[PDB]
Amino acid sequence: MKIPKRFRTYCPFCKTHNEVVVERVKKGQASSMTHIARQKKRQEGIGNSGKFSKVPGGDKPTKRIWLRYRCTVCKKAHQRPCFRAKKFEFKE
Amino acid sequence: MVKSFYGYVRDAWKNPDETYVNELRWERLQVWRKQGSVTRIERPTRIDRARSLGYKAKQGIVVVRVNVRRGGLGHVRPNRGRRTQKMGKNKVSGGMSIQRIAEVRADRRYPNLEVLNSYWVGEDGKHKWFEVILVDPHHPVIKSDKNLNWVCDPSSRGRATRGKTSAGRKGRGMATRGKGTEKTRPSIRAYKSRGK
RNA sequence: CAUCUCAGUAGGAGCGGGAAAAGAAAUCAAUUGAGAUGCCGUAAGUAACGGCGAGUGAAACCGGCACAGUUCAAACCGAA
RNA sequence: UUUACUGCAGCCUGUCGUUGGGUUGUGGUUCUGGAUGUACAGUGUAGGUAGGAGGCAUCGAAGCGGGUGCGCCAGCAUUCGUGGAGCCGUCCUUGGGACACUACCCUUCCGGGACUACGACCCUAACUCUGAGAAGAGGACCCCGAUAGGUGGGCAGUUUG
Ligand SMILES: [Mg+2]
Ligand SMILES: [Mg+2]
Ligand SMILES: [Mg+2]
Ligand SMILES: [Mg+2]
Ligand SMILES: [Mg+2]
Ligand SMILES: [Mg+2]
Ligand SMILES: [Mg+2]
Ligand SMILES: [Zn+2]
Repeated sequence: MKIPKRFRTYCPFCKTHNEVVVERVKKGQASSMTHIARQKKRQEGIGNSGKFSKVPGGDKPTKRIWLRYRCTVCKKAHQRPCFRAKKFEFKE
Repeated sequence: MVKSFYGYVRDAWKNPDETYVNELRWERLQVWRKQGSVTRIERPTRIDRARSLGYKAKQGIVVVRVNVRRGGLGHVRPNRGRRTQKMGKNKVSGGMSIQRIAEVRADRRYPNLEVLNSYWVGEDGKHKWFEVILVDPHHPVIKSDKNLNWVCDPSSRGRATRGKTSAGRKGRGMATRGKGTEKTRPSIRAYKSRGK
């Protein structure tokens, strides 16, 4: 499973066909100031705590490949529905 | 500045750790530890605070040092089956402050007088000390008085065990007005105790 | 079913009168105003909370009943 | 009942309070004696840097010592002297930085004195035990209040379609 580093595809902002650069979308780290974290602080007391003592869930046999297509003119990225592959070479 | 000596005493007790009062604390703590739970003392330890809280030099007015432990409400683990939220009791401090406990013990010791106010006078690693001002309502000097005859009334009995003192009203959530006091006035019981 | 709900309920300890509790803004408002407290009506099953599930859940403005404001500490005199 | 899910007592340990006085090893904090600042040296020591330079000087300025701040035992300071001129640099040692007094405000030097936090040791007056008491034995440790992490079928509520 390869895919070119660059190719020519419609840019939804420029509304024209021109080169794009493909890259990998890396999952960030959850911050501590969102309201879920504040709720987790407010709900920690004595004993059980509901959602925040849930065991972590399982996983699926193969995840999707999450990619971001960034234009080379306006530098504005856009995302597309992603396929599912095990080994993903990124064939420039 | 033309200033009374009550002001100087007030300043001296403003920051105890950085004046001559620290040495006096060192001497006094030993004598206080040797004493009992409740003790009658002739003069208040801090004159300015007592005069501010309504102390006068007359018959029928008594002042007492009470002794109360530190820490929260010492609570027992439930014997039978709780639900894991009511099962824990080690971190559950009380809902009653320590001044209130002190004044209630003083009231329990003196069955004929009535509590007026109290104030903080010292503390160490095991104990805290307060002084409680008590007034006798059946003494003629109090009866003749115009600023104290309100205590000779049939609604002032048990004034400390019904949360009518200043610390009691602090603990009832009625030290202020407005936002936050929706369920604390005119009483805790009136709203099914959802305030406090 | 564990947070939640049942519910500050049932129950317990203390105090206490013909009533008790509260009570004279370090308040509520919004551009500019009102002027102690209590109780009834409404706001309203709204805002808010919540395995955002089941459920829980106000206040202010406004209309009434009844109306009431004051006393110490200190600065000045020093036993009057 | 247990190495089922979630918790709670008990116990082990860090930190804060109770909690004081000294011995020193720690590090800056904080403070002096010199701009200490110096390789293409120097008549000069980049008196940081710098009005890319002009005031000092028998009315005090030099080469040298174990070497005086310090460094390249050179030499700006005048210090203990020593000869009895280093002057600025528009002779810039034509510069890493090129340099002159009212400025060193600042590489630094660092009795590091000073409050602080750590590891160890000593003392008694808090505190603890024993005794009717004198007193004796320990001692800022332990116990205690709070908080953080662990172990925990000792115990509780449930699930096991
Ligand atoms: Mg007792
Ligand atoms: Mg009343
Ligand atoms: Mg009775
Ligand atoms: Mg009142
Ligand atoms: Mg409720
Ligand atoms: Mg079991
Ligand atoms: Mg059940
Ligand atoms: Zn584009």
